[PDB]
Amino acid sequence: SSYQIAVLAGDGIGPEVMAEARKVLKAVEARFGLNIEYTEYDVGGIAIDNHGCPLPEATLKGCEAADAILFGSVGGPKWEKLPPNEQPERGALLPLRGHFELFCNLRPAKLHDGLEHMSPLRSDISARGFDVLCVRELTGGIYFGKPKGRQGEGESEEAFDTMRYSRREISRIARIAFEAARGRRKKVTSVDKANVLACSVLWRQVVEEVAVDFPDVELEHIYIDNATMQLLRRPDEFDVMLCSNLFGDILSDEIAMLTGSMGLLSSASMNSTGFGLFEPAGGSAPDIAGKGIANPIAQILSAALMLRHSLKQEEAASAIERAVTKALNSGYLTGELLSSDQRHKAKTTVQMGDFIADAVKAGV
Amino acid sequence: SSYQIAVLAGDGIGPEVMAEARKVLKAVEARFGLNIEYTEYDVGGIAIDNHGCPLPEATLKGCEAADAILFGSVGGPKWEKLPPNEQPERGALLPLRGHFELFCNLRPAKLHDGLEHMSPLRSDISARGFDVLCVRELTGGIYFGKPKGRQGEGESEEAFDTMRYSRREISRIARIAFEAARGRRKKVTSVDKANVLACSVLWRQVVEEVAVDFPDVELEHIYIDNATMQLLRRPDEFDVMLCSNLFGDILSDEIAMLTGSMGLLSSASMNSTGFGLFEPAGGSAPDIAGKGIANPIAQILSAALMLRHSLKQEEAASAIERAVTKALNSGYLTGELLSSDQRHKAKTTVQMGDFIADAVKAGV
Ligand SMILES: CC(C)[C@H](C(=O)O)[C@@H](O)C(=O)O
Ligand SMILES: CC(C)[C@H](C(=O)O)[C@@H](O)C(=O)O
Ligand SMILES: [Ca+2]
Ligand SMILES: [Ca+2]
Ligand SMILES: [Cl-]
Ligand SMILES: [Cl-]
Repeated sequence: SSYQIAVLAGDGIGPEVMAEARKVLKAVEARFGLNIEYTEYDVGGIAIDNHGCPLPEATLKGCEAADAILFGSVGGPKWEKLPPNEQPERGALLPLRGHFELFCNLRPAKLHDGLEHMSPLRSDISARGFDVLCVRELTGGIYFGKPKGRQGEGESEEAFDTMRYSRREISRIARIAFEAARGRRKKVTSVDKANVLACSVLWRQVVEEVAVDFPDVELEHIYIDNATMQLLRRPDEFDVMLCSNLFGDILSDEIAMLTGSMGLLSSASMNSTGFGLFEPAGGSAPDIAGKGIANPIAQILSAALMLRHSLKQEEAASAIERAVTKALNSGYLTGELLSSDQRHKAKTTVQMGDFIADAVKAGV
Repeated sequence: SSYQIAVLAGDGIGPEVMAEARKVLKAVEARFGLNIEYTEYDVGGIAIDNHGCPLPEATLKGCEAADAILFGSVGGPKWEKLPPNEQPERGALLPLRGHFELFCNLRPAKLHDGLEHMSPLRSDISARGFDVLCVRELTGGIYFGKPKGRQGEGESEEAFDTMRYSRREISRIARIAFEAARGRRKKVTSVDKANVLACSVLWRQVVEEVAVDFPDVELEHIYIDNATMQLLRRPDEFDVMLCSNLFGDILSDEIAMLTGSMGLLSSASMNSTGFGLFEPAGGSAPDIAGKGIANPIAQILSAALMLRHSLKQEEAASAIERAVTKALNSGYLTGELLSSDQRHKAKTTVQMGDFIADAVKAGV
């Protein structure tokens, strides 16, 4: 029946790429007969300007009344001299994850055929391609562990954060990783620092416990310092990477940057009900905002992840994905995906959204 | 007068590259009139085989009686199924750092002229070159913070580690970073996660306090997830990177792997007295051990760092560095530094050590 989406476009290019995601969604709604209602709420920088804080009470409550959050990007110059701890990005994202128990972050990243040369990797390495799904635990570990704070003064003033994980928190993120590997290349690489951290000793232990239910999936463990090196040499050997909160933050962004094409990358953060927050992997790109230059594909693929994971509409989600593939192989590329001698073939944000939506309309 | 070095060659290629470092040191001792006595002690894997643990009491005591530790590499297949927490590398390295208060880790990494093509970076990026010094805080933060451990059972069993930093611990590592920038390109990039961690809020605060004493050095702050991406796009823009224990672990290894030439990279871990532990950046490479293939240059440059930082012998240290430069630009390269169509020009470990030592002898 009727789905309700909270739309939180945020700052920078958020609103302009959101417009294209909505246009594509409208074509999907028509093609598949879905009834989806959308309400927009302020978040991030615009919420600080309009309401005094990055996550107003009204926005939080509109997310509670929704089936999913279609989220843009938050932050920029204007607020980047507030304390790092009252800044819009951490002030929007961390309480949304904590409040809705969005323990699971999925970040699919691949080198697209024909775009290998944009990876900052050496040509013989990018030619091999890669397709790496990062599964990051999002509501535990050092981000929300207590005690957190500071005590004392002067030279002996100290600050502390506590990384904490229970077996239950580890096993539920690990099962997601194994379940995902099962449908891909059947390998989970679990990433920890078990030679140093008590949380990582438990992590590796519990991942090995969960593994018994997946005898068809290969499991390997790697230290985070070694994983950050190995992704530079053989990223084609990884399938699913399984990580705790802080190691996942670092590793998923390293992998994204390895694609050289962040404008194509989206992100799902979900709870066990399948309520989630769907966002592009990259930032608010405030210098390009309002110019029709931003690549909307990341925000469009966010909507496809939303349709799949929160709304259980697998066909709708894959239609959008294929409309994106069709754009990428039919010469519909924005300026950041072109070598600068070809930068004159660039499509605008609106041209991309129009093409993608017409492709869904035409039955792609 | 007479210096005393504890030699802890460890496992794998440790002993064979150590032999070359000692040969080079002998030439430096003759050229500069230094009296250096060396005693060897077991550490790591060989210590587990010979003494039941990775850091025997006799080894610890021989390090206490020395002016510096010239350290090889620990670990390998044979011990890699003990608990990650009784393994040789963490079992040797963490108690040595804690016992001697080796708070400062320096890892100099550069792309050497002529070896750019070995970097896993895209050719236009490696052509630009880079020279990045990582300064990592080594005895604080989450590695040695308490409470650390676990409690409970079953699903609610939990583990915890505590990241802790005081202003005094931050200011002494930061002054090292600023002092080092002052002699290089005069920029410190401090790396934290101040949007999430109480330790990082204090970190960034205190680094800004220390900065007042260095008005000639530029200071910028970057989040660790952003630093791991940016090193892939503009590593030539960084000079000194300043990091806490866990972020430094990750970032220094990412930078090392970016050079594509780990066999050239060394590491200094020092206390405030200038006692230190000097080691190659890479591992024990157990599959190549005993074959004369390993590149000894990392271990030779460890000895130069030892001469400079612990023994206050700047001239001796720079003679070794220049002997290494001469090798690299005179066709003296080991097999891993050659493109495989040139792998027939490879020098052995002994040929490299002989060349480098003769270069010091000849007055390089
Ligand atoms: C804004 C910050 C708290 C956040 C994180 O650390 O999770 C961001 O880096 C991300 O990856 O979503
Ligand atoms: C062995 C391990 C504890 C160690 C570290 O985390 O410091 C190693 O990764 C290093 O960089 O020296
Ligand atoms: Ca991040
Ligand atoms: Ca390391
Ligand atoms: Cl964590
Ligand atoms: Cl730390």
